[PDB]
Amino acid sequence: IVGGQECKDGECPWQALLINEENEGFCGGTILSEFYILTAAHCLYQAKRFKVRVGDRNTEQEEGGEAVHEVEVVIKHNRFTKETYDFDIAVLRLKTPITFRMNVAPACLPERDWAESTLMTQKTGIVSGFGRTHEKGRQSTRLKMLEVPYVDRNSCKLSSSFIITQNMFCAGYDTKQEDACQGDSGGPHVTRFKDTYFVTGIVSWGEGCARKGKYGIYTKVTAFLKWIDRSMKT
Amino acid sequence: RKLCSLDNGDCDQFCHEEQNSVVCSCARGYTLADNGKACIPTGPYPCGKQTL
Ligand SMILES: O=C1[C@@H](NS(=O)(=O)c2ccc3cc(Cl)ccc3c2)CCN1c1ccc([C@@H]2CCCN2)cc1F
Ligand SMILES: [Ca+2]
Ligand SMILES: [Mg+2]
Repeated sequence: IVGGQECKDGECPWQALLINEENEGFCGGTILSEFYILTAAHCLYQAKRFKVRVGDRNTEQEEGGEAVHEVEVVIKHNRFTKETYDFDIAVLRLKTPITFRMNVAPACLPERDWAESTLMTQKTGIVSGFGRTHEKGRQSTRLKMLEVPYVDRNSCKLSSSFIITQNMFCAGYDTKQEDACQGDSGGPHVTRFKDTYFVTGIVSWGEGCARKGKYGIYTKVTAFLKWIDRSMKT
Repeated sequence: RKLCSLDNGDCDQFCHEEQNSVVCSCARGYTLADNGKACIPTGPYPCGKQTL
């Protein structure tokens, strides 16, 4: 996350971090329930084997709330392709259930119609992660969050050098220097409604980070709600 | 603006228009309150709530 603020105690409890063989975070994820994590399909090519860490806000210390979970089943969307990043979505079933506590809680899955008319018409959403704080830099050791405006669909197509499919949406800023960045992929895009946070996107891609005339591109979660449901039932 | 377009139909969460009438519902882990509008957490750590 470039710009934004530190996630303070209990503020981003749905954050998951995919960690590789060397306990390094490489992607984000969203806690959907005690057994399931939502992430980006393209994150599944970035590590041979990985585990999922929850309850972590600072990778340098032991805050006492952290918990590592091994993956039992990786459910990648079959239609995902590296060419366009269309269908950039995957669900992970964990071996053992997550124990919810301070800093560890699931984000809500909304219903499609209501989410599209009421959540995605809100002014902003919130993106979070342990990704880079500048386009060139190292991964952040602190969990960060950023309020990102929903971007008019037409404006987003115009700004993009690549095709914005119907399974994608755009959020962030034209020139203001705030955006998701490397390592944030797979992470939560949530939208607040009356103090309840609903999952609305997955950090997917961007032409660099926080560039002028460019926006953050996110998987449109509302387009995959039935798929997520099927994926969780088995 | 009417029904669900009018302040989310006064619902806490999901708003549907069944017939010419507002019908509210809630995400998993919440039960719809007696007033048929508010969403009540069924147990600890309901989805979408920041902790403490
Ligand atoms: O994602 C990135 C950048 N990587 S990044 O790590 O800096 C990054 C990753 C995810 C982001 C997600 C958001 Cl929401 C915003 C910035 C991001 C930056 C470099 C180019 N790039 C990138 C640019 C274009 C595409 C399209 C879609 C498929 C093939 N053409 C895909 C890409 F991965
Ligand atoms: Ca820690
Ligand atoms: Mg920009």
